[PDB]
Amino acid sequence: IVGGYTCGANTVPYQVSLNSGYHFCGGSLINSQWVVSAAHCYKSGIQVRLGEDNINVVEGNEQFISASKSIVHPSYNSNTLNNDIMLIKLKSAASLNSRVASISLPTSCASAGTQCLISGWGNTKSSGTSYPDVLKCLKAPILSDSSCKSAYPGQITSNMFCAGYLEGGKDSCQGDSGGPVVCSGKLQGIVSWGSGCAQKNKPGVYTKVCNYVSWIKQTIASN
Ligand SMILES: COc1cc(C(=O)N2C[C@@H](n3cc(C4CC4)nn3)C[C@H]2C(=O)N[C@H]2CCCC[C@@H]2c2ccccc2)ccc1CN
Ligand SMILES: [Ca+2]
Repeated sequence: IVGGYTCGANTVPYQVSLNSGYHFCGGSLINSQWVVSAAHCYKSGIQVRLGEDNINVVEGNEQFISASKSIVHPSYNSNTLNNDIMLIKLKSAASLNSRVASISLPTSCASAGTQCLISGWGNTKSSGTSYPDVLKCLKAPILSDSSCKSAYPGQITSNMFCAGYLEGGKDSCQGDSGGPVVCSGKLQGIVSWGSGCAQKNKPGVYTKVCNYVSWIKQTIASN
């Protein structure tokens, strides 16, 4: 997260860190046994890390649970990042409390102008690299489909939305992908892609979660 703020320990209780020997992606807990992430976060040997603040120190609220199954969206295209969504089943159910909690799925799609919360352990610099240890947050609005399409000609599908600031300076970044975009307590987006970070007219691009609720519910109900 570039130009964000320190969330505060366990203040984003649904935020998970996907670890394969190191943090490589964010995720969102949607029930005690399932995490929602980006399909580009797919890999073998994922350990889901819940209740994290500092991802480099055991602070006492973590739950480390290996993934038993990963389900990439059947229509994910890694070249266009269309349908950039994946489900991860936990080997054991997470113990839910105030610090480790599921995030509700949307009942409807959030509009442009809706204020959301984006969070993650991604790079905090727009030029250069600095990975934070603690969870970073960014309050950002959803951008109109027209401004999103104008920023990224020929790249925005009906399964994507932009959020952030066209003036730049505040964006998600390397390491935040897979993580949440939560608006009014609903998971509306997954950190997906961009062109650099916090650059003018290049806001972050997010997977449009409301388009996947039926697939998520059906998948959970059968796996
Ligand atoms: C460039 O813009 C952004 C970027 C991000 C952001 O985090 N990204 C962009 C994501 N991505 C993947 C792909 C296609 C090729 C499959 N296109 N974009 C991956 C992630 C990232 O680089 N993660 C590093 C951080 C270090 C360890 C390895 C991780 C990693 C690399 C690859 C796959 C998973 C994890 C998130 C938000 C924005 C918006 N500014
Ligand atoms: Ca920790």
